Amino acid sequence: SVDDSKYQCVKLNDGHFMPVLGFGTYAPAEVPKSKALEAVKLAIEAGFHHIDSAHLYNNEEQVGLAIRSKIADGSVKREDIFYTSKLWSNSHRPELVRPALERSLKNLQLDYVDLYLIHFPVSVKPGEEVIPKDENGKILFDTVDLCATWEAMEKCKDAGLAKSIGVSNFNHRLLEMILNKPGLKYKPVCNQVECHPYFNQRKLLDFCKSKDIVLVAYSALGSHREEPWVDPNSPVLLEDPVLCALAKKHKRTPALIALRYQLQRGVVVLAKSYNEQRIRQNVQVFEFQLTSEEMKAIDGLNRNVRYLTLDIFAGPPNYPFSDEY
Ligand SMILES: NC(=O)c1ccc[n+]([C@@H]2O[C@H](COP(=O)([O-])OP(=O)(O)OC[C@H]3O[C@@H](n4cnc5c(N)ncnc54)[C@H](OP(=O)(O)O)[C@@H]3O)[C@@H](O)[C@H]2O)c1
Ligand SMILES: CC(=O)[C@H]1CC[C@H]2[C@@H]3CCC4=CC(=O)CC[C@]4(C)[C@H]3CC[C@]12C
Repeated sequence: SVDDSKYQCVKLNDGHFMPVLGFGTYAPAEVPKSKALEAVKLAIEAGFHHIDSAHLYNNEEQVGLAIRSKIADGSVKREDIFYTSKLWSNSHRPELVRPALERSLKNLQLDYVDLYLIHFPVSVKPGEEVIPKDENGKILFDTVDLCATWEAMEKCKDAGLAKSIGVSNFNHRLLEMILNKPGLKYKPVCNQVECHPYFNQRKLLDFCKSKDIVLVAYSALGSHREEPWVDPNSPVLLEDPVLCALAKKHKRTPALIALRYQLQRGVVVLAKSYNEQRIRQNVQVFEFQLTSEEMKAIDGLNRNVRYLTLDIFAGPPNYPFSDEY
C-alpha cells in the first residue's frame, strides 16, 4: 500500500534479482490441484513476488493461469513475478532437459521461467512415469552424468527459456562437481534445500555463501508433513517453545519467527499456505526484526531433524543426504 512498486530482493551471481520471500505451491494429494489457482492469486495480491513450483507438483497449469490472470487484470507485471520450475529426475538425460522445460512452459502458457532447477540429483529412467518401478516394485534408477544435464540447463538459459538456472537438494560434493566442471558456463544461482531451525544447514549455507550461491529454504515452516514423505512422529517445528516465546514477545507468530530467522541469515525463504489469512500473515516478515541474541537462540534449536529424507531414492551415489553435508 504505501509503496508496492518495490520489494526486497537479492542479487544472484548471474546478475538477476530474486525476491527474498517466495510462495510455495505444493499441496498434498488429497487437495484438488485446482486449489492452487486461488492460492497463487491470493499470494500475488498479498505481495508475494516469487512463486515456486515444479513439474512434479502437477499444478503448473493452475499456477500459470493465476499469474497470467493477475497480469491481465493489472495487478502485477511479468517482470515483477519471479517464477521457478524444476526438472524432474525422469528428464536428467541431456537430450530430455529442454523438452521438459518446454512442456512446463506449455502448461504454464508463459514464454520463460525466471528460474529452472535440477529438482533432485538421483536420476530415474525416462518415460511418462515420474517414479518408474520394475516388476519387483523397485525404482528404476538411471545412470546420468549431471554435468551433462547442467550443460543442457545452460543451453536453456542461453535460449532464454530460463532466465537463471540452479539446483535443488545438492550436497557439497555435487555442488563442487558442477562448479569444477570442464567448460562451466553458468554457476548455479541457488541450491534449494530443506532449511529451518531444527535443520539450519549452517555448513552447507556457508559453503554456498563462499561461492556466491544463494541457499533457498524449503519446508522452512516445518514441511507439509504429508505421509509417507514425512514421519508423523517428527517434532512439529511450529510448536517449538523458543519460537513460540519469541513470537509472543514480538506479537507475531512462530511461523513469522522461522521466516525472519532465514531472511536475517541471508537465506531466501519459501512459505506454502493455501489459507488467505496465513498467506497475508507470512508477508509480515518484512515488518519486524530479530536481535542478535534472538538469532543466537534460534541457532541453538538446531537438532538434525530432516523432515524430507526422500529415502525412496537412496542407494545411488548421487543420493545427497548420506554425506555430512
Ligand atoms: N525442492 C524440493 O525438493 C522441494 C521439496 C519440498 C518443498 N519445496 C517447495 O517449498 C515449499 C514449502 O515447503 P512445504 O511445502 O514443505 O511447506 P512449508 O512452507 O514448510 O509449510 C508447511 C505448512 O505451514 C502452514 N502454514 C503456512 N503459514 C503458516 C502460518 N503463518 N502459521 C501456521 N502455519 C502455516 C501450511 O498450511 P496452510 O496451508 O494450511 O496455511 C503448510 O502446511 C513447497 O510448497 C515447494 O514449493 C521444494
Ligand atoms: C515437494 C515434496 O515434498 C516432494 C517430495 C517427494 C514428492 C512426491 C514423490 C512421489 C510422488 C509421486 C507421484 O506420482 C506424484 C507426486 C508425488 C506424490 C510427489 C509430490 C511432491 C513430493 C512430496
